[PDB]
Amino acid sequence: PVPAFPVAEPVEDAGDLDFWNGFGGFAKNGQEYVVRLNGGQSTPHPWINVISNENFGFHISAEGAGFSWSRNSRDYQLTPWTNDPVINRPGEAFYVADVETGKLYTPCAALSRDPEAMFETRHGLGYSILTGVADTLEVELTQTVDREKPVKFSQVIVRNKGSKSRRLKVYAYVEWVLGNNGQKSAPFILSRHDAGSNAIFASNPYSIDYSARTSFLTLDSEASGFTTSRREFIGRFGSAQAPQGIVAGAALSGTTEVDGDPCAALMQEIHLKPGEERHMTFILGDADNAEEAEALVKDVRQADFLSVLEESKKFWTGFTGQLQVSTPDAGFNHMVNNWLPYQALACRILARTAFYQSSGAFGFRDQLQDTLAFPDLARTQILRAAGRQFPEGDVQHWWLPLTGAGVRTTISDDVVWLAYAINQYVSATGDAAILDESIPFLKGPALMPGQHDAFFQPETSERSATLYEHAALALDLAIHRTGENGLPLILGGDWNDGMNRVGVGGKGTSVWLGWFLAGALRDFIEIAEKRGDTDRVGKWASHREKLRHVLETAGWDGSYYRRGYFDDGTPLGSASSEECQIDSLGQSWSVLSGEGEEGRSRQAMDAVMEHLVDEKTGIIRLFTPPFSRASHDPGYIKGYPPGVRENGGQYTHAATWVVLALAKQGRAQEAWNCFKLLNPVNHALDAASSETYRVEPYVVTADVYGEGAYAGRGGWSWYTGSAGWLYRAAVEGILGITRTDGKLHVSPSLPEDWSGFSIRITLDGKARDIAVSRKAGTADVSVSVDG
Repeated sequence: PVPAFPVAEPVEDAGDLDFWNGFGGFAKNGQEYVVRLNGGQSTPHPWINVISNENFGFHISAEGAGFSWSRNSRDYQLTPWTNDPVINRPGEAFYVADVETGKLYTPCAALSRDPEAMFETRHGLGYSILTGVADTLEVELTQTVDREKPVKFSQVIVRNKGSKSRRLKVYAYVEWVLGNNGQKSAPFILSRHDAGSNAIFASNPYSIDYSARTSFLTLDSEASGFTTSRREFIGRFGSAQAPQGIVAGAALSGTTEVDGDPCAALMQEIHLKPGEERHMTFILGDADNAEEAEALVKDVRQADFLSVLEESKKFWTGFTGQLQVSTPDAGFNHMVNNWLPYQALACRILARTAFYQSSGAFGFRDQLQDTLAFPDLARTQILRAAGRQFPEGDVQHWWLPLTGAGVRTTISDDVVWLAYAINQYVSATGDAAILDESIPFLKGPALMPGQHDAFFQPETSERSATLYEHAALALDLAIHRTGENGLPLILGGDWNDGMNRVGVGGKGTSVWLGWFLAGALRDFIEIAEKRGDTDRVGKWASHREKLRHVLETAGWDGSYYRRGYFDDGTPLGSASSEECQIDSLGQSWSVLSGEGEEGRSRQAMDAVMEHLVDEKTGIIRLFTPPFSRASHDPGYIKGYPPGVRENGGQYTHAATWVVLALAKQGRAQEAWNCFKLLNPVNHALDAASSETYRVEPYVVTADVYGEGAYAGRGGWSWYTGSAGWLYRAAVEGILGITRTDGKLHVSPSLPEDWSGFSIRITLDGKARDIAVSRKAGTADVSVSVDG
């Protein structure tokens, strides 16, 4: 029978915690985050930290988790991923239970139900350390991965600070599911073991795309035994806490037959001494082909473990330490300097996977809008994206990282983001040699007018063109796709894909699209003029003038800017409609694009506070009226519950636009208020009050529910499009630091309470300590502003 569930005894609030919450807080310098919890208790949701490589990556929770993938997410995977906040049973487990007494100790909170045990977990930059103290026995687990090698490392250190010699048995548990979905590859998963090399080879020839990928688990020692069937490790009448493979017997038989559940384990008996510690090293790597697999294991086992650890530490310190600030705020320094670049890199470049989201397909709009925070990586990204443009003018919205195949969507905004990125690169770096390069074209079976998208197989063609022509073709197609009213047709959608089927063989359009095209064209005309194309710039200027006239005449609702029109001519974003009363996209981008009138921009900004009054929820909601009934069928957003995600909820990607617009106009106090409001740090969760928040405070979350009795909680964390935008906002709008022509400029608007800040930037190998006084000045020498 089940022996009930043991309740904890709570944990006291100790010192050395800046943001001392009920589970953990900052541990100074903003580099290490410590979580203190007792047995039987855990955070409301798995608090996740991601550590990833160029062709590898995994994320571990504060109480035990694991998700290893080699090539891409949703296509190759090592350990199961369970998006279950309430249970979240880990796919990997480590046991250090004593041989004699049989008492079970684990370094993870979720793997132990003992109320008297001490658990602590740290999630640093590039590594995570889990330590567990249970009855005079201390076990420490370190998580890290290698560079240039798709391999994962795990170090278990057991401290026997007792008075008697103890015999300890160590278990290493792992599950092998090599596919997008479970229970679809388990009957056809094969596992092998080698006597010469202490490793267990796991392969899944059933996978259509991966018929030769091999995975291994090895230890830097000799293995007494091993198991390959969860019917032996866990068996029947047990769970993760009580495997029953540790009580009824202490020997694992070598099995090679396939069962309904694949697993791998390595056995090693340890005879510890009081005051003596042993250092282990568990290897979690994978590589195609048996020869490459054995070469990888023989290199990894022999080379080292720690050297990888300090290599990763120095890598993640140097790349996140390029720009640092010394603002008086205890949350800005601890999060903007390190956590924001760490999250941005490890998510949007290395591993586009979180505990709540999994997306293995590249996005044309995503990566273009992602790298603007920091410069060679931006050039590489924009060159990679330029290769997915068809000669007709459409761009590839999604494509596989390796084969390059993907769907072609009828969306209209994506073809224009290339021009904005080109303009930003030309402004910042100033290298005009990027725009004249040889980029091949891809040929496809095209899209039927009656379907949204088709997958097909793109094939390269022997018709190359320059990047300037690559952007010009897309811009010209956008000009062709303009509607009767003169505004660009939404067609397949806009920046927010939730509002689908607004057009599709109709005259539905969006104002934000027109503003974005005008903003991009205002600089593309100058680029083409400097490259000498009068015919293009003439019509571009004419269309820009007509579009601005339409925006300033037919785009004004009387007190703010409309969103657009429907296929039947019903206005969108207007006050007349019962829903979609105010849309912040157009209001923000009217100021951001630089066109329009200052008075009209200020009037639109006045209506922004109509949805900013929700200070109790602390979110910048996009649409104030919830969408519950489909009066005119705006799209599939109606499926999203009201107050959730884009239906009256929180979208930090569109929320930072308001902060940027406020900062540009000079409303620094309101900009700082919104920045603190948008900051997950100190977002009503200080010690114990915001148990409903349930989400990580040290990283930005895309969606926070703002309506209903369940409002006040975030969602969709660690995978957000607003990390880079938040970093850019913190760099420029609130600090007055920007690099517009390759030379640093200082035009700050300091907060009333801050009253002073100092920054250090290392550009071109020159690290300069820039200190900003109340009005003007610099630490190295007194210099004028914007100099």
